[PDB]
Amino acid sequence: GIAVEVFLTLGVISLLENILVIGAIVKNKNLHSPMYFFVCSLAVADMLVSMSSAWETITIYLLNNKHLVIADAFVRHIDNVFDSMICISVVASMCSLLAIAVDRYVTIFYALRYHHIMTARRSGAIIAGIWAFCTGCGIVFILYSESTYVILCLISMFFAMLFLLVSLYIHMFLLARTHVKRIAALPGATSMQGAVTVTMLLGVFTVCWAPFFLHLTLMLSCPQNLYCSRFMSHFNMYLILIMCNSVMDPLIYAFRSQEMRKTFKEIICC
Amino acid sequence: VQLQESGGGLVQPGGSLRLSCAASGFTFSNYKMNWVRQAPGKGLEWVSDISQSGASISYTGSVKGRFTISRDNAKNTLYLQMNSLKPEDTAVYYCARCPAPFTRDCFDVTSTTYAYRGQGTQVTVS
Amino acid sequence: QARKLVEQLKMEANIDRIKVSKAAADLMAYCEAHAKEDPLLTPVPASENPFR
Amino acid sequence: LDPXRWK
Amino acid sequence: LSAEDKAAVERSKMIEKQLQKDKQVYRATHRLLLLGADNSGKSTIVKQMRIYHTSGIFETKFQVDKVNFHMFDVGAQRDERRKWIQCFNDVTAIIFVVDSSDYNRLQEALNDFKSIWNNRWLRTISVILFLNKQDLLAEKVLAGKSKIEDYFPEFARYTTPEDATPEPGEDPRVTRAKYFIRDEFLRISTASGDGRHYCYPHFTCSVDTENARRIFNDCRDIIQRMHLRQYELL
Amino acid sequence: DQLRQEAEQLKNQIRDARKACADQITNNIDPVGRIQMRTRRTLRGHLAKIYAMHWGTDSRLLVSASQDGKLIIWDSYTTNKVHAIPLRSSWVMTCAYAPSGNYVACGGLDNICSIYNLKTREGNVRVSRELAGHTGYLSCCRFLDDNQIVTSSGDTTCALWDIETGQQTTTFTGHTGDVMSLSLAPDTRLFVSGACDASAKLWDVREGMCRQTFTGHESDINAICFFPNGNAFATGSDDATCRLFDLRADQELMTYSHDNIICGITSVSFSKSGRLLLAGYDDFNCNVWDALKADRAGVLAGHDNRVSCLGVTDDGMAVATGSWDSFLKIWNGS
Ligand SMILES: [Ca+2]
Repeated sequence: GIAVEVFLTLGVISLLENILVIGAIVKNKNLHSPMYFFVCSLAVADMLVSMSSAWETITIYLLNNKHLVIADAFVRHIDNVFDSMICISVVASMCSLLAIAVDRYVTIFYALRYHHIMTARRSGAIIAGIWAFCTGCGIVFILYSESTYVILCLISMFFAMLFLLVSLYIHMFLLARTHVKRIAALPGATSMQGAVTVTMLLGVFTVCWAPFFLHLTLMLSCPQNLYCSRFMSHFNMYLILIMCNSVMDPLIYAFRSQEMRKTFKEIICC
Repeated sequence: VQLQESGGGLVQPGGSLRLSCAASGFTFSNYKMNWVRQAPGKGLEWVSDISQSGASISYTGSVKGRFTISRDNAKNTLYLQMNSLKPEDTAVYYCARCPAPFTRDCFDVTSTTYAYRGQGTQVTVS
Repeated sequence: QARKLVEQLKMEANIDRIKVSKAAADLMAYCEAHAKEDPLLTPVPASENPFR
Repeated sequence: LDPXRWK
Repeated sequence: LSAEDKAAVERSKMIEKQLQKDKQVYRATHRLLLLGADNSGKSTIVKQMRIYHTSGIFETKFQVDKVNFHMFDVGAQRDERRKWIQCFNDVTAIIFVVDSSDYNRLQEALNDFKSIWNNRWLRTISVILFLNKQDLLAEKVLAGKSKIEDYFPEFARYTTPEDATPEPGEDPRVTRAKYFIRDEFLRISTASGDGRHYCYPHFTCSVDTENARRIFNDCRDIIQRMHLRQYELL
Repeated sequence: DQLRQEAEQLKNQIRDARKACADQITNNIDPVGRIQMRTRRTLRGHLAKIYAMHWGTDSRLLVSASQDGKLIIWDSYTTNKVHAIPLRSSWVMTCAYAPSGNYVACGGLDNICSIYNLKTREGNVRVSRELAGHTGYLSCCRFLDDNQIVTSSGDTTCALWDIETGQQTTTFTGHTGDVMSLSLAPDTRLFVSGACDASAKLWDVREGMCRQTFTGHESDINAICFFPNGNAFATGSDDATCRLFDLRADQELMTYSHDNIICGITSVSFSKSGRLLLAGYDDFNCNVWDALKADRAGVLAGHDNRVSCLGVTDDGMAVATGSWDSFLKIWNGS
């Protein structure tokens, strides 16, 4: 295509890191806390998003061009399969991300009772339940498209999950501020690090699929409007941002803790 | 390992003294060093402290400003210059190393027995 | 404690001492012998190595 | 066979 | 495949089941290293929260809000401690008791805290402090004898800190001396490391209750600060 | 003064005699070459830092001690956990495996040495004898036989006991600092103990007095072991060095250290041939040294924390290694 590579390089880029984020969870022994299991589930769902979207794009480029011929009835079914994989992957990515946020919030606010609340077996159970529910949703959402209820659910999920991802990190940052105001009042001795961290985590999750879900909710709010139509006309780069998240999330979750970096450099040695 | 402390004697109040401690059997430069004194009828109390290469210097409160401490790692000899004495300074003075090199804390210099400490020099104030 | 230290030191000093070269030769000889049997200086084939 | 869904 | 190997794997499986059951209870308990001096009331501190329920170590298992702390006081050991304190590399906190109402041997209490703070195997370990026997300090400064400036020359040019919160009906000179003593240890604490560990000073008397909640809360803060720092959120 | 003068004169005479008989530019001995060491098994199940581990006599069983308060008998062949004894105090610092395999001894900060009979097979393992009598922490317990243990302590004294009666038999009181490790000689009659003061002393369990005194270190001695023949022993000290003392020369022969290495040595062991001195270090990885040529021979990396335990087998096939990472690692040569 004229700019087909924008759906490919990003996907290929997801190869170079989302595999490693998985590999770094099953190669270091002490990275078997619930949080890093949720990180691995996130990486799996991000790889699925990238691959499924890239393969749909390659199929579309082939069919609409003159490189392949195929019956339309089978095209509709391969379309539904690609779409269902994408939707499964997207909902799993969002659920894994919220699971990381909830694990951190519980680890801090229930700091002493944490091990009597969450073990690695319970984390495996949560991952299994998340992926089961996400596969079910990614099947139902595309076996029934074109229904305002399905888009309504796919928007309510993002809204009610952005709200929670924001609020957990706001409470975490306000606690860290109550701590830095106590460290500062020490004889012989800033929230900028916390503010930039909360900003990056809450903004990567927004600059990547606030636009796609805003497009979805505009398609059901003001489709007979030019203001909203000029917005919806950029669904191409909305998909591009959807893919860019699967590049950003490893950098802002698994490329920052020093243990992950250590096992990553151990991997790169080999 | 043997630390030999020189000097010592009886001096009228307000006098001066030089306490030279010679250390053998180890690289003197890598070890934080201390002066610990024991007064009659009392346990050993730490007095002065110098880091590996004179980077940091410290004293107990009753000694700040008066007495001074320096190193001679080239000569392998540590020095304490004594001036403006007080009747409470009549005690035995020990130059204490501390257990491990390259270390910013030192354990058990004040202990009843230390694995390698000087015999001590008696200083008396009239 | 002084008398005990003195008597221990005096029965320590009188101990006969063999040459340093003799001890070095002893260590060298015992290292040269018993060497081929050492499984880590010379690794053994994996058939007879319970740790594979 | 259109890109993504609900376009 | 064999019967003896079958039984071997069978009891190994049973043993690993027991080991996981033990891991659950081990990682949910918090181990405290209690330290102090002969004049510092470690014994009275131990036997005041004992209600929460030749040998070379004593273990007090106490429970505050079902967190199950195990505090390991050290008895019947030699005066040296450069070697057996490394066993407490992985403790939640070191509870350090001081008797800051003597002014003579307060200095090696300071060097003792400085040694605990500056030691590897304890660089990540937060030290709680209980400046014990505050009534002794109050009665020693109220009587007007044994002035601190005799033993600490910088107490003259020291002023009560702004953050200080004196209890009502309490003399200003006693709280000035108290906070000067506290700030000496705090000056040692906020001088080494980089956010890896923090000192948590308190003022305790001999008959002070609610002393266990202090280890509880400062352990909560230690764990929270460690997590917040690993999430790059602090 | 007179006693001090006599002691100084005796020390001067000893030093003069030792330096008089000091007769190494020797290319005859070949280098060992780079040692290839690969982890074959990694033993998992301990909950906290491994701080003590002792190999079995059959070279297949081993005992490991961990600060979670656990003594685990492992089968190093099939990685199966043979036994799991919960200790009475969790601050174990040493463990013993009786040369008959019938008993395991363990001790720690509780100043006592507990004995467990492995071969009962009625209920489970039980405590046979709690040998008390030390006033400091136990650093190294070892079995002479099924009824005699030698025991190091943090009260500066070693002690030879009798498990059946429950009381000490001999006491060894020549050390001034805390004793951190003792090694039984192959002849199983005299043992060598190293202390926090930079000294290591022999002890004959029959009489109970020092035979030799060994100095040359500059800080604490954390670990000691015998050369395969009862004619030498190596100490690993807290000033980041190892030293080899030979009894016949009664002096120093070889010191093992590097400008790179800055951390102390936590464990020392010898391979079956005595050519490979294995030393665990504070900077998280083991190092194998060549005993003869006094050079580097290899590294054992793979431990995330400080290496506490290092034991070669009786037949020399395996090299276990515990660490504060809570994992034991069986190593081997390819
Ligand atoms: Ca589609």
